Amino acid sequence: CNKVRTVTEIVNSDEKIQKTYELAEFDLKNLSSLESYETLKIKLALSKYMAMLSTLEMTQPLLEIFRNKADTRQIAAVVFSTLAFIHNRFHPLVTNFTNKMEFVVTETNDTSIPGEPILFTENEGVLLCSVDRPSIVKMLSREFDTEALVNFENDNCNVRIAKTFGADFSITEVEATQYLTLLLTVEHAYLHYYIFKNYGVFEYCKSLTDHSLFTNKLRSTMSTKTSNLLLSKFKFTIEDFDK
Amino acid sequence: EFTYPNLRPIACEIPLSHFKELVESNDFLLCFNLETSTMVKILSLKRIFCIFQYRKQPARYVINLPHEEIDNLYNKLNWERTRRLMKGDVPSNCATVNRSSLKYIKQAQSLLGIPDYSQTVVDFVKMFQKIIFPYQLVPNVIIKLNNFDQMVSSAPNKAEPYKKIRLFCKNDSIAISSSGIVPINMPDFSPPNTFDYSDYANRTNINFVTQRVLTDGGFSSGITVTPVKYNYYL
Amino acid sequence: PSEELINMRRYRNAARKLIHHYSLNSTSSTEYKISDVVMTMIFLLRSEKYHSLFKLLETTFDDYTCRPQMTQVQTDTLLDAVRSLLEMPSTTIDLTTVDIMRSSFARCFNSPIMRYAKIVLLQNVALQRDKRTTLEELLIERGEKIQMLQPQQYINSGTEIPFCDDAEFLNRLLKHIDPYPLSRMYYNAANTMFYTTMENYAVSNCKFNIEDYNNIFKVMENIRKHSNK
Amino acid sequence: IMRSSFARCFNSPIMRYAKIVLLQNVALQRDKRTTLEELLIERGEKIQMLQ
Amino acid sequence: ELINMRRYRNAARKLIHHYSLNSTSSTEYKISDVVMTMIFLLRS
Repeated sequence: CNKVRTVTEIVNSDEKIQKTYELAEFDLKNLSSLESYETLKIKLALSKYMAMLSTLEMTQPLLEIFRNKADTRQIAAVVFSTLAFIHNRFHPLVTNFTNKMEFVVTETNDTSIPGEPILFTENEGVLLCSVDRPSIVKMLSREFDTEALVNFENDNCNVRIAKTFGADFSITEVEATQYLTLLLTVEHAYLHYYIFKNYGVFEYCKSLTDHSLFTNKLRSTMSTKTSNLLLSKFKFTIEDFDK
Repeated sequence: EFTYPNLRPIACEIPLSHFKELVESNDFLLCFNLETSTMVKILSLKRIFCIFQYRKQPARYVINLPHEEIDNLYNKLNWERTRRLMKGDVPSNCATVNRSSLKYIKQAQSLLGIPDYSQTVVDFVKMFQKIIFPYQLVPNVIIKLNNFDQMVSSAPNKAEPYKKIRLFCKNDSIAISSSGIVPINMPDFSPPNTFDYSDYANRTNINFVTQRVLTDGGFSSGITVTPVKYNYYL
Repeated sequence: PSEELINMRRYRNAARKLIHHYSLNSTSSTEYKISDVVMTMIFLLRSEKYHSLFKLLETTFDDYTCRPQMTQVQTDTLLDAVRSLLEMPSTTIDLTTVDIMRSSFARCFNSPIMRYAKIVLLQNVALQRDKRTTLEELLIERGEKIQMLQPQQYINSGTEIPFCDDAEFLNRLLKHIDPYPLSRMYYNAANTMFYTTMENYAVSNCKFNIEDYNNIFKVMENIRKHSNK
Repeated sequence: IMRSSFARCFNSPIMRYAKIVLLQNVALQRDKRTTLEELLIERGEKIQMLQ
Repeated sequence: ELINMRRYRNAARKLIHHYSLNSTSSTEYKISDVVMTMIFLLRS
C-alpha cells in the first residue's frame, strides 16, 4: 500500500518515535520533470534542424518554393538535406555514402502513387528517387491548423491538478509547424529506404502492401534511441469500420 | 548636409564662438546638450541655415543626434516655411525628405554604378530632367517621390495617392498626369469615355488567354494579368 | 425587416465554416447545425451569385449517384464563384474537390436519423468508374512508366554536409520559438497527413486504409519493447 | 407542441470525421530507470567545468 | 425559377400534418423534405 513508515530510536532505548509518509506525488514530480525536459529536447532538435535549413539562401519562404514548379534544384537540395539530418540523428557520426544519387519529380497525377509520396528505386544501376511536388503542395496548402484547441485530460485531482501548479527572417511559427509534415514524411520514407538498402527487394511485397510487421525485422535494429512518437496514443475510432 | 559614417567641431548654439570659421571651412560638426528646448534647437538651426545661404559655397552639415526627432523638427520647419510663404518671397528654397527618400536613393545609387556615393540627389533629378519631355511621361523616380513621404506624397500619414501630379510644360496644349496624357485644365479623367467595354476584359477571355500562357510557359504560380484602361485620350 | 435580414454575417461565417470543413477537411470541430445548413441554403438563394451552385446541389435532392453533365463555361464560373465565396488566396481549388463536396450533401441527406451518427463515410461511391480496382495493379502500371522517366538533376553527390555554429543565434531562435504549445498543435499536422492519405486518390481509392495505418503507431509499442529488450 | 418538437428535432449531429486522442502517459516505473552510475558518467562533466 | 411548387407543397403538407400530429420522431422522413419545407415557406 506504500504508506511508508519511519522510526527514530535513541541509544539504550531511551526513546522511540514513529512517523509515516507516502511516495505519492513524488511520482507526479518525477513525471513532470521527465516530460518537461523531454519536450525541451525534442523542441531543441526541431530548432536545430530549422536553423540548418536557414543557411540555404532563403530568398523566399518555403511555401513559394513548392508552389513554384519551374525549379527542381532547390527541392532536390531540401530533400537531400532532410535525409542527411535523419541519417545523422540515427548515427551520431558524420557520413557521406554512395556518391551518386538523383531525383525526379512526379509532376503529374498519371505518375502519382497511393500513400507513399516518395519512392526509392534503390538501384536501377544506381539509386534514384521520386518526388510528388503536386501532392506536397496539397499538404502544404495547410490552413488545417489553428492552435486554439482543447485536449484530453482526466482525473485531474489525482492526475493533473498538481500539473496546474507549475511553470531578417523573424518568422512566425505556423510555417515551422508545417515543417513537421515533411519531417514525418521523410522519416516514413527513410524506414523503407533503410530496410531495402539493408535487405532484399522482395520484402517490398509485404512492407509496401502493408508495412505492418516490419517492426519485427526492426527488432534489435533500432539504436536504443527513439524517434518522434512521444504522444504514443495516436489512434482513431476503429470499431466503426462496419466491414 | 554630408555624413561619412577634416571635421570642424562647431558648438551647437553659440553663433560667434566659431565666427569666421564658418567663413573659412565647409565641414561642420554639430551637437546639442540634453536639456535643450526644441524651440532653441529650431532657432539655432534656422540661424545656421540663413548664414550658410549667405555663404558662398555649399558647406556640409554633420550632426551627432539620433535624428528621428530631427526629422520631426524638419517637418516643423516645413510648416514654418509654409507660414512664411503665406506672405513670403516664394523662394525656390531647397528642402528634402531626410530618411525614407535618403535610404531609397542610396539603394538606387548602389544598384547603379557608384562613381560618387556622395553624389547629390539633384544630380540624378536633373539627369532625368534631360530626358523627361522627349518621352512626355513621368519618371518612376519622381513618382516614388511624392509617394513615400509621410505627408507630402501618396502619404502613408493618410493614404492619399489622390495627390496625382499634373505636369505641364511651356506652350503645351496638353499635360502629363500620373496616368498619361490629359487635355488641359480638366479633372484628370472623364467619367464618360470610350469605356473599357466588357466585351473586352470579359473574365472568360482573360482566363482562357491565361490558361494558354501558363500551359506554354510551364509555370505553376505567380502569374496575374489585368486589361489596360484609358483616361481622356487613348 | 424580413426574416432574411437578421444575420447575414452569422449565415455567411457559419456556412463558410461548414464548407471549409467539408472541402479542405481543415480542423476538428463540433461542426454541426441543421438550422445553419438551412441558413446556408437560403444564403445561396438570396444571391444570384451562387445560384448555379444552389441549382447543382438541388440536383442532389433525389439522391441518385449520377454526376451532372459539365457545361464548360458555366463550370468555369462555378469554380470562380466557389473560390470567391471561400475567399481563399488563389488556392487552386479544383473540380475534383467540387465533386467531392457535391457528393457530400447527397451523402448527408441519406440519413433521416436524428439522434447522432458517428459514421464517417470516408468513401465516395460516385467516383466515375465501373468498379474499384486493386492497388497492386495500379502499382504495376505506374511503376512501369515511372522507370522510363529520365533524371532531372545531377547531385554532385560528393562529400557534403551543411552546418552552422552561431550558438547565440540559435538560442535567440529558441527563445523566439518558446511559447508555442507544439505538443497540442502538431496534432493538426498529423491529421493533415492522415487526410492527405485519402486526398491522394479519387480513383478506385484503396478500400482498406486502417489496420496498417494503426500498426504505424503500434511501431511505438515495438520501440518501447526494443528499449526494454 | 410542435414548436417544442422542432426544438427537440434540430439537435442532431451529423457527418463527423476522424479525430485522435494522443494524450496520455507513455511510461512509468514500468520502464528503465536512471542509474546513479550513469549519472556519474554525466556529472563528470564538472571535472571539465572546473575553473 | 427552379422551385417545383407542386412537389414542394405536397411533401410539406404531408410531412407537417404527420409530424405535427404525432409530436414524435419518425425515421421515414429525409431531412431534405424539411429543407424544402422552409424553402416553400420563405417563397410563399
